[PDB]
Amino acid sequence: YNLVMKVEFLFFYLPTIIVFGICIPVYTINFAQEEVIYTTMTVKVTGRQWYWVYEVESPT
Amino acid sequence: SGFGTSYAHDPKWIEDWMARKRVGVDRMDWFFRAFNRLRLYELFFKSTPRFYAFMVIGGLLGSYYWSRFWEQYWIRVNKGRLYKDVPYVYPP
Amino acid sequence: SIFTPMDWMFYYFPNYSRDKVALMARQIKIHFAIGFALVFLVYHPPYKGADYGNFHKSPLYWYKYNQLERSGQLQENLRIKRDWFYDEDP
Amino acid sequence: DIPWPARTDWGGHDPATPFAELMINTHSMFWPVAIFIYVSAIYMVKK
Amino acid sequence: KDPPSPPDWPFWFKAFSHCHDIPSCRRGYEVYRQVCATCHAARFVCFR
Amino acid sequence: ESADALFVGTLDRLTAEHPHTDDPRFAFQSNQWNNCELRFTQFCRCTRELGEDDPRCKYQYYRAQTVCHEFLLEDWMEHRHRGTCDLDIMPDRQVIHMRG
Amino acid sequence: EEAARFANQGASPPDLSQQAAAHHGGCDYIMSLLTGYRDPPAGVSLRSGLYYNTYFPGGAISMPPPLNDGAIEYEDGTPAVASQMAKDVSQFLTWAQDPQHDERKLIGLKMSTAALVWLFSISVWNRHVWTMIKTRRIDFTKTVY
Amino acid sequence: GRRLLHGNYFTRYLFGSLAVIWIAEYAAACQYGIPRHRNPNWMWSWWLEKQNQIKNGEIPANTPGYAMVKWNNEAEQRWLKTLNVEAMNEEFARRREAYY
Amino acid sequence: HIPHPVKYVGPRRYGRYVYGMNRPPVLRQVKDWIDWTGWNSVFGGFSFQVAFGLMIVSGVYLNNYRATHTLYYTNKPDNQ
Amino acid sequence: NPITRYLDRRRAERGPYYLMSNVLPYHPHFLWMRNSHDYEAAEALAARREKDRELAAKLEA
Amino acid sequence: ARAYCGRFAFMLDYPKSYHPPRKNEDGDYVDPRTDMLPKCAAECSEWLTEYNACVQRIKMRTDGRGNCQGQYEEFAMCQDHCIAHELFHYLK
Amino acid sequence: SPEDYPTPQKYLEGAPIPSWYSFQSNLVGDMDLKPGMARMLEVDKRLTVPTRTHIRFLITGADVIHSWSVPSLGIKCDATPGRLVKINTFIQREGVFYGQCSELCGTLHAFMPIVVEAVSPEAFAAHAKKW
Amino acid sequence: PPTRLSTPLYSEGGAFTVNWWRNRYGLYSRRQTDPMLAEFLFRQQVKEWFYDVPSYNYAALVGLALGILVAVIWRHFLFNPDVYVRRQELRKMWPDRHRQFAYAVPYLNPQLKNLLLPYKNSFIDNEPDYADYNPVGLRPQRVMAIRRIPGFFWAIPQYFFEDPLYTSCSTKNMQTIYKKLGYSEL
Amino acid sequence: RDWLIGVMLGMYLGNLCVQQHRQYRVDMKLFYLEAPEHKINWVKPRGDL
Ligand SMILES: CCCCCCCCCCCCCCCCCC(=O)OC[C@H](COP(=O)([O-])OCC(O)COP(=O)([O-])OC[C@@H](COC(=O)CCCCCCCCCCCCCCCCC)OC(=O)CCCCCCCCCCCCCCCCC)OC(=O)CCCCCCCCCCCCCCCCC
Ligand SMILES: CCCCCCCCCCCCCCCCCC(=O)OC[C@H](COP(=O)([O-])OCC[N+](C)(C)C)OC(=O)CCCCCCCCCCCCCCCCC
Ligand SMILES: CCCCCCCC/C=C/CCCCCCCC(=O)OC[C@H](COP(=O)(O)OCCN)OC(=O)CCCCCCC/C=C/CCCCCCCC
Ligand SMILES: CCCCCCCCCCCCCCCC(=O)OC[C@H](COP(=O)(O)O)OC(=O)CCCCCCCCCCCCCCC
Ligand code: HEC
Ligand code: CUA
Ligand SMILES: [Mg+2]
Repeated sequence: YNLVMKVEFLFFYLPTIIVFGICIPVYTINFAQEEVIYTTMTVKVTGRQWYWVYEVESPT
Repeated sequence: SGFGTSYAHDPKWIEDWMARKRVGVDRMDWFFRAFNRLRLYELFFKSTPRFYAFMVIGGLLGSYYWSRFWEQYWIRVNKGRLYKDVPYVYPP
Repeated sequence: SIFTPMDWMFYYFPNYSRDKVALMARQIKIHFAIGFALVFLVYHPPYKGADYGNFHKSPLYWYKYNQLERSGQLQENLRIKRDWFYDEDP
Repeated sequence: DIPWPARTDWGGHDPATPFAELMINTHSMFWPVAIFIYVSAIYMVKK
Repeated sequence: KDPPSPPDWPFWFKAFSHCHDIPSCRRGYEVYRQVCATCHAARFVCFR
Repeated sequence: ESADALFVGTLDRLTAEHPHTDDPRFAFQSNQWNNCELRFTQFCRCTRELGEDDPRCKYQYYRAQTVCHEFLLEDWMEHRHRGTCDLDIMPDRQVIHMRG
Repeated sequence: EEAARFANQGASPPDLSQQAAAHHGGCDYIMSLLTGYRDPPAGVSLRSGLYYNTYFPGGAISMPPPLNDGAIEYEDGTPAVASQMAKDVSQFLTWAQDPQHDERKLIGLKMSTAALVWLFSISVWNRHVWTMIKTRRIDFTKTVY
Repeated sequence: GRRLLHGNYFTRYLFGSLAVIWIAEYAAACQYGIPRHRNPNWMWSWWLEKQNQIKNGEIPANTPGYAMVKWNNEAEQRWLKTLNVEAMNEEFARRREAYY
Repeated sequence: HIPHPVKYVGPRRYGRYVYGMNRPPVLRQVKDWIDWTGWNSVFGGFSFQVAFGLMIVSGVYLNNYRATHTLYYTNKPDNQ
Repeated sequence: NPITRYLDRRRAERGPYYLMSNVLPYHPHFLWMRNSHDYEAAEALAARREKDRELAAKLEA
Repeated sequence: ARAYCGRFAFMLDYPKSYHPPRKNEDGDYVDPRTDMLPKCAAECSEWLTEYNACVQRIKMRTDGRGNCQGQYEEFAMCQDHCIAHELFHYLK
Repeated sequence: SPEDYPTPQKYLEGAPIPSWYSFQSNLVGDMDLKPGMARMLEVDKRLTVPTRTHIRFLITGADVIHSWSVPSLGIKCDATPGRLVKINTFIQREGVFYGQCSELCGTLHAFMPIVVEAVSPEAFAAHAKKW
Repeated sequence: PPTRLSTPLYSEGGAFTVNWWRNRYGLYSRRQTDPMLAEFLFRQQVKEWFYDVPSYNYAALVGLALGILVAVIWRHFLFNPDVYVRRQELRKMWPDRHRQFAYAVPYLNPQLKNLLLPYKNSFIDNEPDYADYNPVGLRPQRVMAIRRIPGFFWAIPQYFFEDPLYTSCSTKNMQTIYKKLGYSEL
Repeated sequence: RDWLIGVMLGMYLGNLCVQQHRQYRVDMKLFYLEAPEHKINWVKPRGDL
């Protein structure tokens, strides 16, 4: 019984540890995509059937 | 239960607490036996003149080394920020 | 109890575990409060956690840092290896 | 840039942005854990 | 309508076991001598 | 001049000096639709006060273009010219507080 | 004072000997004041020689903004920026107010720690003598030994 | 006769939930420092100034908002051709006399 | 549930109706009726409307009257 | 694909690196196209290469 | 009577490291405080909106009366509290 | 007030306010392909962008949901009607990055590729000035 | 777990106890038709589900998941600038929604975002600090972390001072190289 | 106890990919710095067809 109970604990909490090991990486990479960046140029992209329209600022 | 009313009474856990009188148990006796092997009572405390000499001489040496310890503590916490720790460079 | 084999909880804390139904409820409540607290005390707090001058430097950080500092490796590691794009063609 | 023939490209290929590098490394970081999960479980599929 | 309360700056000497940072005090003397002294006086401060 | 001058005066100024950066009021979300609608409403209110020829209102249109795709602007600009744009109806002819 | 006033549009430059403790906030008030000059609030217009400062009582101080980047060169090489000069002159004026600050705090440390040990001795003593009283048993129709 | 739920479950969880929602919202506002003073009006400053002029008598009563802008759309040009504020005011004055 | 006693302490019978003679005052009768049928239903039934009404009508002073003297930038009159 | 070409060189230098693309056909019509050619493209490509050489000499100046 | 109130060092969040001030294109060090002004103004946006609103309300008044000092002092106190938490980390 | 509509001082002094240019990018048909073009990926008008620059891409869909995908740039954003999604990018190397629509959009979902060419900033400026 | 019906089961007081569970377990049960049989079936269920050690692991997981879930819902309603339950601001044009704009910046800077963004150097080899500097001030300036993310990042050295090439791959050295060629500003 | 052999076998095989990933990151750091494959001022716009 004692040995079996420990295995069952591991059957549950070894996966839990792995998930926790991914959690921090997941937060960081999500934060990275959603970062306020000092962008200096804008390209507008519209999708139509069936082609892609692109609007870009013209040099003055 | 009954907290905050005229019916206030000791909870069961406070009553179980007071049921543990620890009679016959002495878990700190080892410290007293060991302190008694220093023979401070037979040598200093028992006689009044010697008890006075322990308070005086022990207060002279205790005061000095207490100061010494806390001086070193201070010299360490404030390392690099004390006048002695930063010799001054004269302008050319 | 967090990350606790409940067989151990049953053995070492028999009186706290006597009512197993109540014990189960506390298990749920404790972990519910932990999840709730994480969102509003670790993630939500605004304008906090941006003190990058206070990066924790553990005892292992210093062991490895001093070892490399004693030798020239720390200086060599920090040195910029290349700051030009093109090599010169003889 | 463009697909090339008979390429595994496990986790991605030819990044040209810092984010693209991030994506490739995130997959590479988890890949050994996936192998461990698979190998450790499959080894015990037996009588 | 009391004057805005000054913020709580983290000076070194504010802790119980901390001293006045002599390196900063030395620089402070230079600032006082070259800037503040033109208009203010420190009558009760002596060189000794 | 002041370092925090952009935030002072209005939150609008921030994107006016940096047209291709996130607006403080909408930087939390990737979807920028609401940002486009605010910018268009601001162009509409500028013309009512200053006219179309004013350089300010012309720039408020450039700012609107920075976040609004052309196909949306052309449609919304036609509604505005007719007098059916809901973002430009004069406030005393709005019905938002009527019957509820 | 008259000469100083006549040189500062009637305003008197206060002696800085005890100024680090003569204002609410103490040292913080010096640091804040020297770094608290700002453009006047909207609707506030200041005459020549009057400058706005958020921490001076009233908002308008006759002191020109005193700290400008590069005003002096520190002998030790520390970068000379307005905020550094402020932090440093505030430190110095705090020292000038009470030059015995360090002796006071080193002797205080030795007193406070010793007082804690003293508290523990008088507490053991108090607990001892009062045991005689707090464990007595007075009986009337009963006897237990 | 055996009970499954709280003796006053319906009122308890209804009013109770409302109370927790209201209290939590106040706490959230305090932490973010949100202004809690309700304004029922639009914030277009130029418009609110024109409205004060009407209340002060500087602009005649019942003057439409499109009679005051520096750019008019097509539908408002149509309306301006039939607008007679002076006649409208006289009509209102006649109604008041009849009523009294 | 928890077995409890009947909490009605009022009069269990008024006697036979004889052209409305020897009967309590009307308000006493209304009170006895609600005692007999339970005040929990009264409180429960009226609670929802009382809450909604109190909140809406409270705006007469909290949202309207107070507000008239709330705006700190309104008491100031221009050209004064 | 400059990073695929760099990483292939690095891997090959370190140890045994084998690419399927190197040994096998990439399309299934290879069984029939042993002698197939597009002669119109050949003439056009040769002409463009000749023009490119002239442009290169001009650019060198 | 004294310049400061004493506190435990664990309550005094002193900078644990030093980040040197940035250098300008000219080569003159830029004031850390000036660089921190925009960031701290954003943290006090709510008070800044109140101040900006006042400015526009006093701008309309056709008389010459109207000030926005009250709202500026609240914004300034807020911006400065933010600066205090991180300025000494760039100062020696 | 005029100041409720913030505008940079240069434009108030007569500087030209920038215009915008729109172009359509279409797949090159099978019969129109040239000897070296990549089938199913080539387009008749490419999108040129400068390298080593922060660029904000605002992506939406006019009629149905498309998806703008450039695998080399690590971008896959759904072009959904009603949502103008912001995507920030910083290209590090020159080249031509090919992608395809990644949301079933109708009959020719497989025939609207995405070609982006990244060039040096000096080259991009010359291109933009001419085109 | 007792095996004789004569031996009582201990129960705490409250809303989730052995007594509370007994009162409600057999409410819908056709099988608990008498005291002896009812108690036997009740103890059978309690023994099987509440005296099972591994079952408590799932109790922890449901609590944790539900707590996160309730809180994320509440947080959106209470703080997200784009979620409207009150209508005052929705009865105004976008430029006039000042009370709702107040939620924007505080919501843009959550604690975990500030704490974890510096650790991008554990996922990016070249210019991991490419987006650190921003002159506007809506977000804090970012400083790269000194250590790898704890866990499965064995491919990178535990501390970045150990890495030989780390400094030469920074956006600052890359800017130096390209600026020396006149290639680009960044 | 046998299941431990699987853990160790899965830790060895996983470590092989860790080493490959480790070498990959070293190579990537040298691409933009030293690799001749990296070319600048090279790609020219094609132009509209
Ligand atoms: C000098 C003074 C100066 C001024 C000082 C001012 C101070 C403040 C004053 C205000 C008061 C503050 C009070 C604070 C403390 C209150 C403590 C208290 O007693 O509260 C509990 C009290 C009652 O709670 P309770 O004690 O649990 O109830 C006891 C029951 O008797 C327990 O018995 P029960 O549970 O057995 O009850 C019976 C129960 C029995 O039921 C059951 O058996 C259970 C049945 C459940 C299932 C039901 C099935 C579905 C329904 C079927 C039937 C449907 C019929 C209707 C169909 C409609 C179709 C359209 O039946 C029901 O309850 C439900 C069935 C009946 C019909 C339901 C109808 C629908 C309800 C849902 C909708 C409600 C919203 C409607 C909105 C309008 C319409 C859209 O609740 C309140 O008073 C409400 C909250 C009060 C606090 C918040 C107030 C906020 C605003 C204050 C503003 C004040 C003015 C300020 C001015 C300031 C100026 C400066
Ligand atoms: C204005 C627009 C609406 C108009 C329509 C309104 C419709 C609702 C009208 C309901 C009337 C119900 C009549 C019930 C029959 C009474 C018969 C009779 O004579 O009984 C004699 C009987 C005689 O008593 P008894 O003989 O039955 O006594 C019973 C035995 N003991 C003594 C033990 C109790 O007494 C009564 O009148 C009992 C009934 C009283 C019921 C009172 C109900 C009030 C309903 C209105 C609520 C108003 C709420 C206002 C807001 C409150 C805010 C908190
Ligand atoms: C019965 C008596 C009469 C009662 C009459 C009530 C009438 C009105 C009822 C309306 C619906 C109920 C909610 C009432 C909310 C009142 C306070 C209020 O206005 O809240 C506003 C506030 C946000 O407002 P804004 O300022 O516009 O947004 C700012 C940026 N986010 O919204 C809320 O808090 C209310 C909406 C959410 C309600 C529920 C609480 C949120 C969490 C839900 C969790 C769901 C998962 C399961 C939970 C299980 C239990 C833990
Ligand atoms: C399915 C099984 C589930 C078992 C339970 C799993 C719970 C996991 C919780 C892990 C929490 C780690 C991060 C802590 C916050 C942190 O480091 O966060 C770091 C930050 C910032 O730290 P620094 O600024 O000092 O760097 O901390 C704070 O700002 C305050 C944090 C307060 C946290 C209170 C709420 C969480 C309480 C958790 C109690 C239970 C912990 C159990 C651990 C095993
Ligand atoms: C060196 C950098 C300094 C320091 C540390 C101070 N000053 Fe001045 N100061 C001047 C004048 C005319 C006044 C009086 C203003 C008025 O009340 O009208 C002051 C005032 C002060 C104070 C006290 C503020 C108050 O609360 O009373 C302090 C702490 C202070 N100063 C410090 C004039 C000048 C100068 C004339 C050009 C110069 C230079 C300085 N001060 C410089 C410094
Ligand atoms: Cu478009 Cu698919
Ligand atoms: Mg999809």
